[PDB]
Amino acid sequence: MGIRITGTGLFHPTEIISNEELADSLNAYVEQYNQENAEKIAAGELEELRGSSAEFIEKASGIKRRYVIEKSGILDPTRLRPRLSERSNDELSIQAEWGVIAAKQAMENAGVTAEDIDVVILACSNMQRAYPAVAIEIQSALGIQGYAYDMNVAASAATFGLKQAADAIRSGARRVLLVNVEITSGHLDYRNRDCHFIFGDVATASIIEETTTKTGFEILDIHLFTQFSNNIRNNFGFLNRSEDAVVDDKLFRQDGRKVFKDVAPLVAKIINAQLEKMQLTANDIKRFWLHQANANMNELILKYVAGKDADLSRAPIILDEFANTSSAGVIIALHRTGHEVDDGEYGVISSFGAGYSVGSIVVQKHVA
Amino acid sequence: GIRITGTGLFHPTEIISNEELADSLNAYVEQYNQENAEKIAAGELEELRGSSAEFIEKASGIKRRYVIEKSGILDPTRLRPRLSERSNDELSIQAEWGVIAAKQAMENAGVTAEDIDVVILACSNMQRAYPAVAIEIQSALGIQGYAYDMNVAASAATFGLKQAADAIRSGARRVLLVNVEITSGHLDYRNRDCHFIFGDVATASIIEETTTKTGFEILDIHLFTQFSNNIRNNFGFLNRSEDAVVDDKLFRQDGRKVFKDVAPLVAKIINAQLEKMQLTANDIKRFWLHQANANMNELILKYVAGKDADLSRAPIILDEFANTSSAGVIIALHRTGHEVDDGEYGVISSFGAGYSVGSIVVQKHV
Ligand SMILES: CCCCCCCC(=O)SCCNC(=O)CCNC(=O)[C@H](O)C(C)(C)COP(=O)(O)OP(=O)(O)OC[C@H]1O[C@@H](n2cnc3c(N)ncnc32)[C@H](O)[C@@H]1OP(=O)(O)O
Repeated sequence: MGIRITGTGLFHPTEIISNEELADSLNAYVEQYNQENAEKIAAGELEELRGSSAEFIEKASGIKRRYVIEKSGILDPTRLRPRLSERSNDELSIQAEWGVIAAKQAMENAGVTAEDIDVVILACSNMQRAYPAVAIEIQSALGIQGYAYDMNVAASAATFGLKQAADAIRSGARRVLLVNVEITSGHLDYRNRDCHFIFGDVATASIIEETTTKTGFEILDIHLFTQFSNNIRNNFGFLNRSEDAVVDDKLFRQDGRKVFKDVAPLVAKIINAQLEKMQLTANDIKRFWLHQANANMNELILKYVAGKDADLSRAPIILDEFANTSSAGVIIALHRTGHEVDDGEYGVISSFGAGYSVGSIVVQKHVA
Repeated sequence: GIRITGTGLFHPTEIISNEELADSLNAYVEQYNQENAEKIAAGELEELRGSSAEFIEKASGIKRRYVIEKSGILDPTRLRPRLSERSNDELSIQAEWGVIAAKQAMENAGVTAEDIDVVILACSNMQRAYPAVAIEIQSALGIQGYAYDMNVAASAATFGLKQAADAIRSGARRVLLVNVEITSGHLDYRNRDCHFIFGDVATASIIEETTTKTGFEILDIHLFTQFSNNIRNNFGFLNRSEDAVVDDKLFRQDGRKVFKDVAPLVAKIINAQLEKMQLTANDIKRFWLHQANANMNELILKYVAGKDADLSRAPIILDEFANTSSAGVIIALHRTGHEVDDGEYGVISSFGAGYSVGSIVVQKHV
C-alpha cells in the first residue's frame, strides 16, 4: 500500500541499425567465411554458414531496427562488435554514464533530487565489472547518499528490482532509484543468423517511493519465479582464464524454439493466477507491459490470458524500434505508454527470459 | 521476529602457506628480472620486487589460505589455478561450492528444500552473467520460488541478509543466502602488494521468520556505500569490444588508503548503530568483523569498545582462511556463534570494495 512508481527515464544511443543493414553485414561475413573455407566445407570438416534477410527478422520477431552504442564496428564484417575504447578510472564508465542519464530523467519526472533517494539498484543482465559496483558509481555521480548494489537476473532484472525496491521501502527506505543498463551489443554473437538481430542497447530508470500524494503506478501484487534452464546461456566469466577456455560459447547463445514453447504457457499461467488472486479479469487490465523480445510470443501469451479472440491492442510494442533490451524492455514500454492508463485503471508488468526467470506485477494508476 | 537459524561452510582441500606463496612469487620475479635485466638497466620496464612471509603475517595476521587448485597458483610460469571448462550439463564450480555449503546450513537449521522460498547468491564475483548461478543452485537443491545474483563485493553478505530480512517481512517464510568466493580466479599472483590477501571459500545462511528456533535475531541494519577507486578490477564483458590492453583486469588496491578511509568509517557506523539501539559496546559479546586485516579489526575494536577490550570479543578466522571477501563475517559467525549465550548481543560488520559497509546488530535466542 502506498508504494508507487512515480517516474521513469529512458536513454538510448543515437546510432541506429536497420534489419536490412544488419542482414547485409551478416551476409557479407557469411559469403567471406564460406569462401575462405570452401575446402573444409566440401570435406565436411567445417559447417557452411547460412545468412538472413530483413524480411525474415521482421516476420520472426517484429523487430525493424535497434539502437547501438557504436555502429561501424558491429556492421564491419571483419569485426562484428562495437568499436569501444578503455576509459580511465577517473572518468565515468560507459555503463554508469548511461545509467546516470536515464536516472536524471526519472528523477526530474518524479520531481525528486539526489537528497531524496535512499537506495540505488543497478538491475540488468550484464555488469561492466565486478567491483567497485557500477551501482555505487552511478550513486556517486548523482551525489546520492545511502547504499547501492548490482543485481543480475537477466530478463527479469527490472521486475525483481521493483520487488526489492518495494521491500526496502516497506522496511524503511523513502525512495529507491532502480536502473537498468543493457549494452547487449557487447555480448551478442553477430555471426549467428538466429540471434544476431534479437537485441538492442538502452538504459532505463525508475523512481519508487512511498507516497499517497504523487501521480504514479501503485504496486498491488508481485510474483517472481525462477526455474533453471540452459536454453539461454553465456559462459563468459572471470574463471575463463584459469580454465584456459576454448569453447566458442562466451557470447549469447539460445535455443529459441524451446524458449518459446517453455515460457509462453509459463508466463500466461503466472499472470492468470495473479489476476484470479487479485479478483480481476483480463478485461480489467488496461495495459499489459510485457517483455519486449518477440511480438509473436506476446500475442500468444495474451491468447492464453484473454482468450483466443486476443490481440495486441492493449499490449504495446516497443521492440519494433528498440529490438530486445532484456531487463529494460518492460520499463521502456511503461515509459512510452503509461499515459494511456486512466486514473484508477489497472496494468500488468511482466518480464520473462533467461534463467528462466519471470516477474509479474499488478499495478493501478493514481493521479494526484 | 526474523532470525539467522543456520550457517554452513565449505572450503577446498589444498592449503597454501605464506612461505610457499612468497617462494612462488619470489621465483617469478627473479625469473622476470632475469629476462629483462636490459630494460630494467635501460629504464623501460620496472624491476619487480619480491615479498616475504614475515611481512605478510605481521601486515595482516594471515598465515595460510585454502585454494581451489594449488599447483597452478604456485607454478611461477602460470600463477593461476589449473581448472577445466565444464559442460552445461554439469554443475558449475560456483554452484557446486554453494550447494555444499547450502546443504550444511540447511541441515543445521533443520530445514528442507520445501521450506525455502528465496535463494540469493551474494558475493564479489559471479562465474557467468546468465543463467544466474543462484538459479542453478536453487534447482540443484530442488528449491521452489525465485533466485537472483547480487554483487556488493566485501559487504555482499550483510547486504544479502538485509535483502533476506526484507523479503521475509514481505511474505517469504525462509531465505537461503549463499556466498561463494573463488578469489584465486581474480587475484593477481604477480603482485607483491596483494597476492597474499585472499583465499577461497563458500558460506551459506538460513534466515527465517520465527520466535521458536535457536538463532540470531536481526535487530538493526545499517548499509552504506560511497564510490572509491581504491579497490578495483576492470575485467568485464566489454573488454573484448574495447580491445583492452591495460593490465588491470585483476584485483588492484591501494591498501593503505583503504585502511585510513574505512577503519574510522566502520567504527562511526557501529557506534551510531549502538547508540540508536540504546546499547553500549560493553553489551556486545562478539563483534564479527570483516576478515581482511587483523590490525584493522584490532583498531576498530579498541575504538568502539575501548582499550583493554578483550581481543576475543573480535574473533579472527583470517589466519586460516586469509581474506574471503563477502564470506568472511559468515565464517567467523559460523565458527564462534556458539560463544554467544541466550540473550546476548552481537554485531556483524563487513566492509571493503566499492567502499561498502554493512553492519547488523543481532541477539542470540536458544
Ligand atoms: C579477490 C577480491 C574480492 C573482492 C573483495 C574486495 C573487497 C575487500 O574484501 S577489501 C580487502 C582489502 N584490504 C582491506 O580491507 C584493509 C586495507 N588495508 C590492508 O589490507 C593492508 O594495508 C595490507 C595487508 C594490504 C598491507 O598493510 P601495510 O603494512 O599497511 O602495507 P604498506 O603500508 O602498503 O607497505 C609499506 C612497506 O611495505 C612494502 N610491501 C608491500 N607489500 C610487501 C610485500 N608483499 N612484501 C614485503 N614488503 C611489502 C611496501 O612496498 C613498503 O615498503 P617500504 O616502505 O619499506 O619502502
